[PDB]
Amino acid sequence: LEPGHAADQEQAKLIRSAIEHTTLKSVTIASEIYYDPDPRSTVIPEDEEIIQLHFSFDQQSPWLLRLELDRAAMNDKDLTMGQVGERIKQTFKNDLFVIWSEDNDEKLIIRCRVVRPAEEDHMLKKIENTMLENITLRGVENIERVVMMK
Amino acid sequence: KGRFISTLQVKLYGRSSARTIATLPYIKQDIPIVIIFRALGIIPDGEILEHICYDVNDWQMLEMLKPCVEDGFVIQDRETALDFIGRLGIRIQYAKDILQKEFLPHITQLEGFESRKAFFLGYMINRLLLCALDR
Amino acid sequence: SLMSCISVGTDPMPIITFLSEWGMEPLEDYVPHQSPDATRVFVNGVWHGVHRNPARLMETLRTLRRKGDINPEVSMIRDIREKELKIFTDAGRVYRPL
Amino acid sequence: TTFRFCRDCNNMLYPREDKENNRLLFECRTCSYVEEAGSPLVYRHELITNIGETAGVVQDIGSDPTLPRSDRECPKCHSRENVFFQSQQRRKDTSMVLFFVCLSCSHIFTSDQK
Amino acid sequence: LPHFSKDDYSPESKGFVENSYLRGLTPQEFFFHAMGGREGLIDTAVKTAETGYIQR
Amino acid sequence: DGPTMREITETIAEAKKKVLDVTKEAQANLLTAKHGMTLRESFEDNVVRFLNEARD
Amino acid sequence: EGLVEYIDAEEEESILIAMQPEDLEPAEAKRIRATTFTHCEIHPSMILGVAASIIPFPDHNQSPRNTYQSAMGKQAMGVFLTN
Amino acid sequence: KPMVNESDGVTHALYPQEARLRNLTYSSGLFVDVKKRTYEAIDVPGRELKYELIDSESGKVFIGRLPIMLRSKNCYLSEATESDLYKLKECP
Amino acid sequence: FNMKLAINAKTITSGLKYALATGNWGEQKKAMSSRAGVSQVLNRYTYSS
Amino acid sequence: HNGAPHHAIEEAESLLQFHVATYMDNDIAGQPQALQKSGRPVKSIRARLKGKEGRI
RNA sequence: UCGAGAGGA
DNA sequence: TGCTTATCGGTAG
DNA sequence: CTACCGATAAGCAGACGATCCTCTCGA
Repeated sequence: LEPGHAADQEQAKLIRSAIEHTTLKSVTIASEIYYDPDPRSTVIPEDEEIIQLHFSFDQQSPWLLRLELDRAAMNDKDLTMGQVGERIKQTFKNDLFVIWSEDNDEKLIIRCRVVRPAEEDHMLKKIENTMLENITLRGVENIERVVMMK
Repeated sequence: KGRFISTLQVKLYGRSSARTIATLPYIKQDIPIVIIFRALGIIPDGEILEHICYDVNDWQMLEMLKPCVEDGFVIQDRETALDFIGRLGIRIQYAKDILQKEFLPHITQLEGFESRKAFFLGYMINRLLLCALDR
Repeated sequence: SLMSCISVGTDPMPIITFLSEWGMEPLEDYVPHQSPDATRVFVNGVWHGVHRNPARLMETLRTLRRKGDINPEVSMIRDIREKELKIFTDAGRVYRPL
Repeated sequence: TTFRFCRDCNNMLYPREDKENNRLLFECRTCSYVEEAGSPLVYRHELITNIGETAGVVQDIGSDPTLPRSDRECPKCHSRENVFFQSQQRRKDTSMVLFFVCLSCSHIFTSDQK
Repeated sequence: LPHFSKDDYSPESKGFVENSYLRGLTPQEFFFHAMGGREGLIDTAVKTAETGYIQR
Repeated sequence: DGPTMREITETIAEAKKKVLDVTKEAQANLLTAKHGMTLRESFEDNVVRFLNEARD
Repeated sequence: EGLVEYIDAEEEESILIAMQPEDLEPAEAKRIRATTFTHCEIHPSMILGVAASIIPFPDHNQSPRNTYQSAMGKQAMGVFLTN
Repeated sequence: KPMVNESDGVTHALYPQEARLRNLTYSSGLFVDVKKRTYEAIDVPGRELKYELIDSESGKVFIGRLPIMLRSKNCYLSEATESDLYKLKECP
Repeated sequence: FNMKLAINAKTITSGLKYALATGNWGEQKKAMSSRAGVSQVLNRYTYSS
Repeated sequence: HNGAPHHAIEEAESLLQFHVATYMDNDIAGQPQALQKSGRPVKSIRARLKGKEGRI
């Protein structure tokens, strides 16, 4: 620990989460690929309130990537929908359009679309594995099971 | 007993999303399973999948089975399914002889038993995917 | 061990005939969609046929050894959780009496 | 989640998009066959699984004596004669939650409280 | 063991010896004990070969 | 000694119920779920602890 | 007659054996202690081999002590044959 | 039955104690009923096709000796009882 | 037949003699299937041994 | 010395290159082995003073 | 003498 | 536990 | 834009593995 903190329980919990290596593979329940061409009209009845809220780059894609999330997995390892949404957004921004559900919601999902002005289906699958088994979320790599000690 | 240390190590490749799927004697190369089923006279992809996926209700198997079809989609008819070298001289006859004797020595080693040999191969891939799903 | 004994190997053909005489669909003309709870019957780790209700099949086959028609050396298992039935007349198996 | 195949040639279908009408249509490569999409969903991964935890349950379940038996009662039939088994999903992480199957009713009920 | 039922997570079915050496081990305990013994001599015969190579 | 043998018997008897209540806890999904390690890994650890707790 | 059966290691997977035919039968100091037993064990001493059966009370001894004895019993004097 | 013939003499009735003492191989003789047939075809290159179709040797021809197991089905000891086993210099 | 069979019977009797006395389930060539724990000599110290 | 048949000398020279090399090392390479009939190899100089119970 | 096996603290 | 050898993609000429 | 300078992977065999001591059995 930081020398300043002799034996602080909550300071140790702050470190363990800031060092533990985690990824989208460790939180996502299922990775789904749906077809939806209209950006302002989604087939999913759950993905309805979220749509009008986010609307307030150039040419969208008709290929939607939906990612179901575990309410307990994000809770047990300290995660929010806002921090994940920007973590995917920072790795692309101008390359892809990232939409994410509210943290309060009963169902936690991520809506991802391509932005390149159609043979995208087979190309999207390669992007799926990069999001789960390549993009880092917390701490430093190689790191695994971290534990506090008395 | 016939000794013959004949073994068909059916191997499932890919651990992200490159789920391609077997070794055959006397060939120094791995052969995709879809070509093997087409070389046995089973050309339609649906019939091939009926040999593996017994319960056409469960989708999980078919998802892993989806890429091991396109990998050998160039090969379709039995004429093009048997021509794969194996060795060079002239061969379709060399690989034809392998399927009757060398391939699957148990059950029978005569000739007209393609359906019996393909079902054993169909079950082997089934057992390989059963442990891939951790069932 | 004291009780343990090794298998000498009996001919599989006589048993193959009894199995066909009680219900056995040929592997050359098998139906996957038509047959729901397909019990895959294996002879020495080799697929031969399929039977609909193995409950009465196993009941008939289990007493066939006890009578003496089939050698008690030959083994037979019924895996209800995987819908399979393996029968072994192979040479080298260790068996103990109970 | 289910997949369909061409009637003429029983071969694998490839999804094609109508760039004009804006709708999904599954096409064929062996032949020129086409068909309108039944569901917008194309591919599913499912990392965390709950499936196959109650797998391989033939009505001849009472014949297997290896399985342990329980004195619990069903919610609808209230049957006392029951059999059980642990999570059939043979994974490293999976819990030790019991699954009770009845011999004379064919109903299945969990021991889960979460 | 075939004497135990399926998915039996009890200590007695997973190698626990309740009996004293004076009391006498039951056949169930004695076989699991034999496993704990057999593994012991294997750990001897193997690790002793690596040691002779380590010292040299 | 006579009462000592019975006292040793009751030590293993309470331990069996101690394991039984943890076994019943895991059957109802509700469990400690200790950090890093698996739920099953967490169970075995607490079970073997009770087993040797009575032994020593 | 169908009174006894020969069970292979593979066949042992689908059966349940009752060790004690007295204890494991109705409902219900010496050593410590579903009813669907397909088979019955002849005698628990039958799990031992040759030299192992010559060991007196092997259950009361430590397993490596009997394992040491198992091979040691082979190097004994006595009479092997009368001819 | 195991019998080994010696130099300038009849085929000796080889017994288990005899082989153990004389330092000889306890082998039993094997004889097969061979059928020699010829089997000709009066033909020229094309045509060709069929034969249409065309020796009793000595009384069962020798092929070799197999070492026979003690107390086996084809051994003297399988029939022998305790009373006569002592006269054979064999332990019961 | 029979005249050639005399030399052939010797290769068969000695073929069985070689394997059963040495311990190797292969040809007299050596190093081919050299499994020596096959033709092990019978122990005679104790009856139980 | 005599009527040199060009590609018949190399077929014998390779045998001398083999004989001199197997004398020093008969362990030896990727594919050749060399033996002294009856079926058992020759003990080379490399194998004579080789590690563990061999000269050194 | 070479090579193979068995056994010992 | 090493070594060996092509393929690759990149800065500057 | 091409030629060059080094980057990571493809392909890929090597030789070692307790110390001493007892005895038989061949070919």
